[PDB]
Amino acid sequence: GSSGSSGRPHVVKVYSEDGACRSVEVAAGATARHVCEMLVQRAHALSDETWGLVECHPHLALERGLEDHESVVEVQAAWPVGGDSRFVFRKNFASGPSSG
Repeated sequence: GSSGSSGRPHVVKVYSEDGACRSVEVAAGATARHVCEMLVQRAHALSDETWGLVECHPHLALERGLEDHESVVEVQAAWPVGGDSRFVFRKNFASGPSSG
């Protein structure tokens, strides 16, 4: 519970199932949705599916999904040091169908 500094941008490295990693220039503010939007597309941007971000733990072999309101940074700052945690972009990853 101690945050008070903002200067350089936050280069979030989001990896895709395929493997290709796509980074995006964001700053303390962009949520897990801002990335989805950017990644998906910027120009025009109709809407496309909801999509989202999924934090992967390349150490504990874990996979946690975050919402849109969720802050990739805030969530990224949560990740421990002893774990090169990262984000993943997927539209299919949960338990139980919903379709909305």
